[PDB]
Amino acid sequence: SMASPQVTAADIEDLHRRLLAGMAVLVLLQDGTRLQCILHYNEADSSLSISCEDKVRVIPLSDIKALLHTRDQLQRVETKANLVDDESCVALHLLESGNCIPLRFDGVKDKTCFVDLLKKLKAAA
Repeated sequence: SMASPQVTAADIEDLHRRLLAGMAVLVLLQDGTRLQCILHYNEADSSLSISCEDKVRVIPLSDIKALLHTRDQLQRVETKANLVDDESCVALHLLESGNCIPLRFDGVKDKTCFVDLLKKLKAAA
């Protein structure tokens, strides 16, 4: 087909449900390593957690300054990993440290929904 799908509210809500239940992602390390992780949203204190190899990192929503999702945005990240070629990555640009955590989702649709959902949680905060 000439045409591409676009994400709906249902798509975004489905990702929301999975984020609350915890979902599988990878983190892409600066040296090129890939960590298998669980990504979770905690709506009580409005924070994301990323849990990999028995270690949990908590990022308050208010520490997430920006989301890097476009090819050009992600090309600015200093790393040996390939963040852009699968167009499945969002990096959390953090306010305090100014550094970035790149998350790779299962594919383009989840990657796309995540960006919208995060905006929604941030804008409603």
